[PDB]
Amino acid sequence: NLPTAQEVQGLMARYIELVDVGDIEAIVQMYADDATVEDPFGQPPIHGREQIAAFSRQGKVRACLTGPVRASHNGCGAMPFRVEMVWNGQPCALDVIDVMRFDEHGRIQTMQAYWSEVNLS
Amino acid sequence: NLPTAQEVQGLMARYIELVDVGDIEAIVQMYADDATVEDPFGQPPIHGREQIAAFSRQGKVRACLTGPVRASHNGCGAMPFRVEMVWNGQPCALDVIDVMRFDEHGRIQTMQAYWSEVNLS
Repeated sequence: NLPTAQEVQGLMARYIELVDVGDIEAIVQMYADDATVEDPFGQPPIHGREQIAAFSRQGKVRACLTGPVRASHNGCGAMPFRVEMVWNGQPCALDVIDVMRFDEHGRIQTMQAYWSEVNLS
Repeated sequence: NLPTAQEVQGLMARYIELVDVGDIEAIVQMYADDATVEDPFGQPPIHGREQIAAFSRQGKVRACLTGPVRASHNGCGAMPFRVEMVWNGQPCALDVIDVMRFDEHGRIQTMQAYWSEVNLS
């Protein structure tokens, strides 16, 4: 576990903070070297920092926290946020919620994004 | 899985319609007899429609959805909601995030809630 509920909220808030300013470098540093990521949740996961840096690098998108971050007592958290993009010259929003679990060193050991087309406005 | 993206949205937003009113018997009917519930996430789990029945009644109270349900394609969902109450003569909100998987029959086969004091206002 390690990170306290109040810490999770801190970490998770920042993660959406780096995603906005587009700091591919910093995000990947919050992840564990052997962290996993299913996004859209369900889909096969991309494990490890390089693969996690490939997707992150691969996909003018702005991120926003639409609600408080829900932190648990065992190092987990979940936050509501929304990504504004542009469907090829067609400004579209995406509502997402990320469910992260941190390790004893305060690193995202796993992340799962919940979203689909029904969340695309 | 089974319930499509749109289906799952409704079933989830349906669940919050029942908590707000207070219908415990309809609530305990979405859950499959074998379902389990981790609430708050990080706690030992509660197995059986039976025990969830005891827990439901266990907790004046109105749950409002705070934003879209994030729905996947493998019969899963995630939603942000607030739960107003008055803890010991002092009103107080609770911002929670529930994640639930539905089996083929559209019954909540598994559920986990994300909250803690850091989300009580």
